[PDB]
Amino acid sequence: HMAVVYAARCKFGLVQNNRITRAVCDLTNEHTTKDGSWHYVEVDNECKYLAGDNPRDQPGWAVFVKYCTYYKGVPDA
Amino acid sequence: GHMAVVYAARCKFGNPLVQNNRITRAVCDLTNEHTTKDGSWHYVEVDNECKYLAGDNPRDQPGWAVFVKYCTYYKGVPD
Ligand SMILES: [Zn+2]
Ligand SMILES: [Zn+2]
Repeated sequence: HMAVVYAARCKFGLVQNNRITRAVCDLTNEHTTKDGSWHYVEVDNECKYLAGDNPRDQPGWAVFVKYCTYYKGVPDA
Repeated sequence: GHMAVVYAARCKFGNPLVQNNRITRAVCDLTNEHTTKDGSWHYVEVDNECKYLAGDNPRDQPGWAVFVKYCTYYKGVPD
């Protein structure tokens, strides 16, 4: 059922801010069930999450959006 | 009964971020269509509110996730 990798980005300026994106990724990981999603990977600077054909159907998407917009970022799925 | 609080679900745009009434109404309608009917997700013209009926943890519920899906697909900021 969740066989697609997506990168959630928290953008400013609009380009990803790696520090805010990592923080949001970590906060999302801690505030969602542990399913493999919401692990920030340094090599390609991606907050990776796992989903189906629509990334925004993942339950963590709204959590990511809450933290990203709290810090005045624009979330991109 | 068990969902006794009214929340306004907003999809915001601009600087400063303010509700866009048309996108909010569209998202409210799409959310209504894609959730089970429980009284939520009716857009009220007199106060320009997409009214969401919930309890104490409105943002943990499945309907809010659907609102968030549509709002962010159109590049809004939900609440
Ligand atoms: Zn800040
Ligand atoms: Zn658009």
